Amino acid sequence: FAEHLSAHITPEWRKQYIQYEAFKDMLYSAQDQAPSVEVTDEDTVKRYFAKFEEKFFQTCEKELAKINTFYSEKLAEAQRRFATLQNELQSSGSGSGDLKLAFSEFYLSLILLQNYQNLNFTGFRKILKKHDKILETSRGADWRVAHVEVAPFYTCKKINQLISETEAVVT
Repeated sequence: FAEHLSAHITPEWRKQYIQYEAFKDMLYSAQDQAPSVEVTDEDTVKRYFAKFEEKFFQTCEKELAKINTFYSEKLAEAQRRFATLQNELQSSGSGSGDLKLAFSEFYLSLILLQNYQNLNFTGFRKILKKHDKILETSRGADWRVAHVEVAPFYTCKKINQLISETEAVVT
């Protein structure tokens, strides 16, 4: 998925996606640098993983907030763009094709935003699955359900509504 994500990210938006590869690095580091109980003790091992989990879920929260923020900003930009294009159509009519092209480009922008939603959800799902495999826990799955699956970027259906509305113009 690291390769897929890189391949399908929208370039101008790169920093706004879940930092999937960085999370993989974090998890591989956690595994590599883990103390052994035989060389240390149970206290030391449990402290190590508790500290790692704190850092991991803080990073998940920061990434989730980033994604919600960017999605919200891009949705607001899309709502304003639709209003502009609709106002042009009602004032001056279809014209000779420039407005059809503008609506086509706007529709593309909506589909890119919908793909941003899906790709970031899949990235969170896959990184929390990898976390749970490596640490032999279900804490990541629970976090997905309790935090990602209720997150505004994921639940929002306003883009869906704009897509439907845009289709009923370009009809």
